[PDB]
Amino acid sequence: KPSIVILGAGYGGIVAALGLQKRLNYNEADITLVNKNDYHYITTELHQPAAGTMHHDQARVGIKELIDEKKIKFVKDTVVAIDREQQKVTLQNGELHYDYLVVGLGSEPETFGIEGLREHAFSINSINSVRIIRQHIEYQFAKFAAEPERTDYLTIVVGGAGFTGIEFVGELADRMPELCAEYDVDPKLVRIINVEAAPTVLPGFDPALVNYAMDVLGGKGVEFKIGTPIKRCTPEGVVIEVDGEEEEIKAATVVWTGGVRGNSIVEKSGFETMRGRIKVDPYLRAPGHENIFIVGDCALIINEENNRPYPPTAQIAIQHGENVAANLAALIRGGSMTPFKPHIRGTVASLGRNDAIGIVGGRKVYGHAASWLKKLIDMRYLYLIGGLSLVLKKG
Amino acid sequence: KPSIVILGAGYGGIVAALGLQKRLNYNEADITLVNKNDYHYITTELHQPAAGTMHHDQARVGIKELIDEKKIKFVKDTVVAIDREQQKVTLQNGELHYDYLVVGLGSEPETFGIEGLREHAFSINSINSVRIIRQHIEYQFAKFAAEPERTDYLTIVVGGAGFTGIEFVGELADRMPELCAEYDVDPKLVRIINVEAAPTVLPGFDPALVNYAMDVLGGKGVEFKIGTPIKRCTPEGVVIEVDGEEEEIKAATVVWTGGVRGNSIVEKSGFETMRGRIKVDPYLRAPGHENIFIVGDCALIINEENNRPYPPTAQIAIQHGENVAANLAALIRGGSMTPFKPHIRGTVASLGRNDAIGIVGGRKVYGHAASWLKKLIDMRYLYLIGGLSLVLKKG
Ligand SMILES: Cc1cc2nc3c(=O)[nH]c(=O)nc-3n(C[C@H](O)[C@H](O)[C@H](O)COP(=O)(O)OP(=O)(O)OC[C@H]3O[C@@H](n4cnc5c(N)ncnc54)[C@H](O)[C@@H]3O)c2cc1C
Ligand SMILES: Cc1cc2nc3c(=O)[nH]c(=O)nc-3n(C[C@H](O)[C@H](O)[C@H](O)COP(=O)(O)OP(=O)(O)OC[C@H]3O[C@@H](n4cnc5c(N)ncnc54)[C@H](O)[C@@H]3O)c2cc1C
Repeated sequence: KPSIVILGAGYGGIVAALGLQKRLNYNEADITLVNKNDYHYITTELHQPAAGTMHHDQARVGIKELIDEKKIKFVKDTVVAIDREQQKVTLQNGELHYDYLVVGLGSEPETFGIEGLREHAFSINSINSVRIIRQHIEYQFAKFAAEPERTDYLTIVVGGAGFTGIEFVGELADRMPELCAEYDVDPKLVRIINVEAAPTVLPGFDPALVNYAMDVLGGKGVEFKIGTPIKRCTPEGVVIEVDGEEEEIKAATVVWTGGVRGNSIVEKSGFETMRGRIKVDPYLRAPGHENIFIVGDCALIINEENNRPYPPTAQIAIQHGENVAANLAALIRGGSMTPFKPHIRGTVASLGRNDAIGIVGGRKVYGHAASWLKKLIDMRYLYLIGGLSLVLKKG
Repeated sequence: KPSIVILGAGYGGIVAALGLQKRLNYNEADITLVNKNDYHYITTELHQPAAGTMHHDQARVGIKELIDEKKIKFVKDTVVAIDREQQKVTLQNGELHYDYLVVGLGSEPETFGIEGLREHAFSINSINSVRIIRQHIEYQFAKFAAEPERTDYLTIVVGGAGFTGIEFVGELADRMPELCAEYDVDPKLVRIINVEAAPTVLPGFDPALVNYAMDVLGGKGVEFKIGTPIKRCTPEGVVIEVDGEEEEIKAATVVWTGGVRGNSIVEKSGFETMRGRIKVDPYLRAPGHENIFIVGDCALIINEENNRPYPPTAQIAIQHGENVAANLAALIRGGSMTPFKPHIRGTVASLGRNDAIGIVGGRKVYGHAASWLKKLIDMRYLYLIGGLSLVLKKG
């Protein structure tokens, strides 16, 4: 009986696990799934609870509730390192030995050594961290009525106007009315400032969408500062460079959405990595190891359409999962492996709960329609992992 | 009658014991403290009596004087082994059974298998042993006037230019003028030689301090031999490797400060150890034993923030103590445990009685100032274990 160890119950790991579970049956292999928490979180929805537009329990689901415990042994613990030579994974409260290893430990923030950013800005990357953001923001608003001079309490800076930054400010902007009512704040004093170093918002995207987004978000009070890098970050706010000169923004809340890297454990375990990620072979294995598969944000894959990396996304992470599960079953039953074939469909960026932009099936989409697509597309994933029960449970 | 046994009345054990004492009331548990001597010694001060710069009684205090006998039963005896299966500790003059076990048996010298080092060099590691070093040194100086050819009587070799080695040579150097006057010795003949295998003095420290230290100590007659390992040790001195030549140093006194390891009783009792130490779980317990806590130099903890182990220090040992005491009180009361968090502040290395280097509150410090900080910092611990009575009793 071979031992399969899956590190990380995120998009990659969970999907890998649930695949193995459908593809094998009892006693074909040992399958141990390791996650730091006993829940799996819908990472792509985390911007909502961060802003408080959706309760966090809707963006997580219990792992035991998803799996067949006869088929998969679930371990709640925190990975510390990987010994490749000895095929041991060292946990915080024990060790595990594997024949096959699947690594899906996701991303960590990248602050590019920008001063203070690490210590003094928040990140949207877990359930814990979004509850902290959400409550931090509400606390600032509560403090305001008693110190109406401190408009900095009402100023929220979001670093990076990429996909995540936009989604987050959109959620913030929807929420402001309710928030201002709860705490007797004059809406006109609130400042949501999205600060991007590059010359445009959503650098890399179709300008038609960018402009539509800027228009909607500007229409709800979002200010954009473009071509504007963050020189440093403090408990009081950020310092930016405008026209080669330092200007301060006083902001009681600063959130960084400006960059991610491969979970650092991969590098520290001695794999060769680019920006913390592994450039995998065509079956998603780590170079040098015919028995180690890397999934999700830990994996780097070059796109053949251009010659640029594929970006780290849930969409591709899910696909990594399905592939590794199929290919591992093959390995186990002396079947054959199929190399990985990313089929990247389109994505939609939400703009608050009622509006959205995206390119689906080659075609641009907006507003109520775009919103529904995203929701539908996202429901596909729930269905994938928990069937109708789950799709309904998000009811 | 939950039986708590604490093995070793050093920084970890004593502080654990005095915590339990404050946190529990009568008959909540049996607390037995075991130590080989009926005194507890201030290990961090032992370099002074070793050189004779401070009487040894100032670096020890009676255990009974510190504890409440109604709360804690003190046993003077010597641990021989631990039976995990039986939950029995074998003493030299009896046995003890435990429900909970706290291990704080401190360090033993690490000689890295170097020939003779164990049998022919001294260690600064107890009150007994510093008295022996001190009286050994004085005896050599007394012998000299009657055999002026034997300048080896005036040669003292200190192995290791780490924290301890530097502190010791600094003490030796302060003391030399008095020692030469007592025994009619020509100062210019005295040789204090600090021999380090690594390529620098104080490897791991800020060079600004290193250089300042080398300057002060060189100014007082300390010679440094760096990148120079000790090939062997004999009653007549040490053999070292210079370039590739084995070169002898004739020295009537040799002291090893070059390395420590976890007390050997831990390994021989069958716990898995790295360098004699246990890699404890987040509540300081030995992996596989939910009822055994390890403290002080027996415990190994990795610095997530450099991925290298924390060094074995009194500072962290004290903190282990407090945590184990809190957590045990919890366990006794069916409560829940708080995991451990090292808060490592800064340390000062003395350089004789009137000079010192260190980093405190992020900032470097030297001379008279540095000296006072260390003295104050060290009084905090006395206060911690014996209040103002003690701080005064050392005054
Ligand atoms: C706000 C936001 C919106 C996004 N929206 C989209 C989108 O709309 N479409 C899209 O394609 N992508 C989107 N993404 C990106 C997508 O979320 C990620 O690429 C995807 O989550 C990567 O999946 P993963 O399984 O590699 O890692 P993650 O989803 O990050 O999962 C990692 C898992 O491992 C666990 N873990 C990590 N380290 C340890 C450790 N040391 N020990 C034990 N457990 C550990 C974590 O708890 C977690 O369960 C978004 C990201 C964010 C932040
Ligand atoms: C010269 C010197 C200077 C130092 N300076 C500093 C400093 O400035 N700052 C700092 O943080 N650290 C310093 N240290 C380190 C510090 O001394 C140790 O980290 C610390 O003593 C460890 O505490 P502990 O209680 O684990 O062990 P110890 O202090 O070694 O106490 C162990 C106890 O166990 C007893 N014992 C051992 N074996 C047995 C047995 N078999 N039976 C019964 N009893 C036993 C001993 O009597 C002793 O009471 C210094 C050490 C030295 C030698």
